Amino acid sequence: ARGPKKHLKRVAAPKHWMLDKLTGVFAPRPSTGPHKLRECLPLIIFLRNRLKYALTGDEVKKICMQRFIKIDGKVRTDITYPAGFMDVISIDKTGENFRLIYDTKGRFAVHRITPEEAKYKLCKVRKIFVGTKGIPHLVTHDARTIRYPDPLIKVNDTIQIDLETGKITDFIKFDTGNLCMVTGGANLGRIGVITNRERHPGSFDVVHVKDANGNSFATRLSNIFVIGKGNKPWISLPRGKGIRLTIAEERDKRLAAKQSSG
Amino acid sequence: PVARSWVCRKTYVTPRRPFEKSRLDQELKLIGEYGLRNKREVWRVKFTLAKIRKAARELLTLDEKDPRRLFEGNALLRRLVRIGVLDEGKMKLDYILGLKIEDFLERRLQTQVFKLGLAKSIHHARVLIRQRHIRVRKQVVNIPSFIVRLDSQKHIDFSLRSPYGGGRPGRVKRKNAKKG
Amino acid sequence: DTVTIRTRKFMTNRLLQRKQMVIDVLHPGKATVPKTEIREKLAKMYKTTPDVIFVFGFRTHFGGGKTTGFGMIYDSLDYAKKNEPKHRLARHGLYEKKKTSRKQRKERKNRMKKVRGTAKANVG
RNA sequence: UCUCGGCCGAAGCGUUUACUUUGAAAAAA
RNA sequence: UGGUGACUCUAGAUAACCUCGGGCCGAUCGCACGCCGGCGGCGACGACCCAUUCGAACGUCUGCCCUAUCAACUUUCGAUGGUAGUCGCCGUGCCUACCAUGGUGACCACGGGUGACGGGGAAUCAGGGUUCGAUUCCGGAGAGGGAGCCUGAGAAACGGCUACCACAUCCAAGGAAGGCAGCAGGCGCGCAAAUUACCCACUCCCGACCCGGGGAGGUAGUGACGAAAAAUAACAAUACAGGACUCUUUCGAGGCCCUGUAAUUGGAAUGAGUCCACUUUAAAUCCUUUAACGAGGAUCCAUUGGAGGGCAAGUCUGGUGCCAGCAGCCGCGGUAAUUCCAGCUCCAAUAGCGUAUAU
RNA sequence: UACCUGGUUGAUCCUGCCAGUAGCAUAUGCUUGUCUCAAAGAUUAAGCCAUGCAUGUCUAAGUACGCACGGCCGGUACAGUGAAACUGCGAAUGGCUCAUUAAAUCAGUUAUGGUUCCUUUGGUCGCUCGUACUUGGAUAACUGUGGUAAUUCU
Repeated sequence: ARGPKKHLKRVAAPKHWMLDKLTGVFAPRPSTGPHKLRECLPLIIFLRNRLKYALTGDEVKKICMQRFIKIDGKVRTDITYPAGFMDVISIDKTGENFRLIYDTKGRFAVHRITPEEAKYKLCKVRKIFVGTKGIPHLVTHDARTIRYPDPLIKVNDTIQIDLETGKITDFIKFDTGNLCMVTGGANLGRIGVITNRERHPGSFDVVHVKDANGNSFATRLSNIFVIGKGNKPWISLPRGKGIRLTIAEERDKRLAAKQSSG
Repeated sequence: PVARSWVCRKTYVTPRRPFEKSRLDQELKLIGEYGLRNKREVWRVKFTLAKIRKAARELLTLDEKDPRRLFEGNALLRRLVRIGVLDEGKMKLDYILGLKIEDFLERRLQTQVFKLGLAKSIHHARVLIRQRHIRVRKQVVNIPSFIVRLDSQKHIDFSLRSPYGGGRPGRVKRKNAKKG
Repeated sequence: DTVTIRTRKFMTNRLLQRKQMVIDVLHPGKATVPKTEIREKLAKMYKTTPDVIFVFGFRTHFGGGKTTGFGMIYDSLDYAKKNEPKHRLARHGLYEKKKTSRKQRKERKNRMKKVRGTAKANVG
């Protein structure tokens, strides 16, 4: 191929989009943006497939071009705009806010948040560097550069960002015992307390996490996102609290619900 | 590139030996008792039972306290119980291999229509089903191979529009009465 | 009487100035209910006017029991003309498509490609 | 753990592979 | 200052340079308007530079078919390495100059062949395996065959250009224009494969764009590639034989006992079909739904193979007479042929079945 | 379902292959009522192509002096739609095909601390000590004259 590619085949689309096969040949090729192609939800998928506010891409385009959608406090009219982890979607016309938080199955669950929590987000800093007359700069997962960060912030820490101003209001250090959530791999969507971090120089450091119920798992360092200090998350969590249920437990819960169903 | 799907699966297998007296006699006996159109229906039910048995053997080769064995075996047993093929108490993977094609041919809509006092004969049952005289719960079922579930057994009425259940005279009766 | 309407799913959808729903119509012994009849029954049911009611995609289940489709109730006819597909408006008579086929348009465009300036306006 | 060790206060290869078991990472169809 | 496992990293300070082929530091556009000349809110567009996204390009480790009637290969015209440079977006024999003589090989190098694009995968399969993968997803490559370029962020682009080769089109003979391995369609090749249809309504993509375009795609047409479901009848009373808890001398009867040439007799049931109205959908169609008509030889008429064995089903009848033919194999046919040609009968699958070939 | 059967002999037991047997994929013959899904010029010729279409694009926000229309009425800087043209962007995506191609492509793995990166997103953008109440020249479109048998030539 010459130059970039602009299409995304439907089967080649990320599985967590929960797209079906017979609707079309193509999937919404996410626009370039703060989040990677495979770790993002396009605005069209969220507005049509998840919220059912629209039936086609035409109605999604109408909704977006009426300027009703604000991702991280700013209006976006791109139907394929990539909204990613921790992004805050605000629809003031319907007066509702969502935070893109991974389901325990690895999918962006529709998670409604209160308007007060909609004013801030959490960002994991990706890199820190001194530049241009000694000003410290910090780059997070949302690809936003913040100058003059707190000197106590390091890589893999997670800052709290005020969406209106874009400034850091607090931060959490990457330390053992802090709450964390997995943003990639097999354990994607799981929430637990960091227990230890085995370092492999020249390679990927492995972080061990322990579930609230006591199920221990492991992940790479790049797939860990610190969520709160201790066992107190700084954000609201989905209906599942990050606990992965084994298929036996899922079946048992579903059968118990059917026993008391109406 | 097309939005179409191509996953299509053949539902039967032809026997290895085409002309053996024992197999031919048994297949024709099954067709006779259950009023099936041809041999492919027997082969289809045999393929269904064979796939079920293969799954049961696979699961039985695993450890008793194996999460995959437990989950898949419970799913298979519940499925076989729900269609009434297995007894409610015979819920072990060993009782799967003890099943026969009779247990599956007994659950067809043809057999259930014939055995619920809805049809005079099993061929009458097939002719009734294929002519939209039979309904299950609320849906007018028309396919005689419909494998009715256990909770679906108690609701097999005679439709609400069929001459036998809905009271509207059919074409023949209407034409005959209109000249009398 | 013999034809009933019940809207299973229902959302207020303030974003497109409409309420959308799935219509289940019960017509136990009749043909598929015409869209106009479903529209007027919906208008009576939701205390509005029939001109802002847009129904589509009515599939009748096997055996003749019920038909299932989709319906929209716009807040006004202006919002209806603003947020509806052109063909759904053309069903109500509120839109008129072009009177030329794709072949004519494509051939005219490719003929225009061969001329320059205002002469492009003088092609067939 | 060896610079001894955060309610009595940490060894978790401080001589190697195969093998075996585990974990991570690994498109969809 | 900060960071990495690790820098000749980032940042800071010096002493200078700064390509007319500057390299940045806005002479741009819309909307709404408010204070004492000025001050301003919300945007759009643009511009270095750093991140980010989308990638691209290059390297690492491990893994591809058959061939020795291919055993030595590379090293003149870079072959392996080192030094310096050139070029390049950068690492690099990528290319030079100088130096060293290296590098690969039975653990199969090198050469040849491939009806070889690779993979995810497909068929078959007890456990192993064998074979296939042009083909809708990923990666690669190409646009008749080579080569060279322009623009741009990205192309060695071909629905861009330049040239040569092979074809080919128009010409007033001076010149000019080409590239369907895009969608249709045509010729040719062959055993072998569909419409010169409708639409951007869906899925997405592109653009200055809520508005335009898209043979990408969708929808129809041809379609026994293949796969799923599935009609071609069901019931009853009768002439008949058949069958049974009973006694009987063979009947009676068994009809919530059951078979059949029954082209008997009946009423029921119904969809194949033709027409309606919807429904479907950009218009259509097709299903689905509602009507009207529509079955007794229910003529609304099921076929393809076979009947010696293997292997299911006739050494019945007529004809032929080692002929014509059947026969995958064994064999049949030479004047009573179970085997050919036909009639009848049967049986295997059944809207499917036979044959050829590959596996 | 982890299977065999016929054929060398006067007869037997073997080795052994031939033939049978069941899928599968192409072709082909006969036949064909319903309905759903669905492949389809790959194999030989990456052979040759008539014709038509397949890539274009404007918002309130680059340039409006085409009366082509046209207003609240006028001696009105530009009312407003607005073809054309200049400008910007895209045309390097998609689609097709499998001829090349044998550690080459490709797959898993890892690296770029050895590079480039339109676009999106965030940051930076009076950090420079030396007509601005806005500079200049064109060129389209438009008018007008032409050449050529001939073209999206000019």
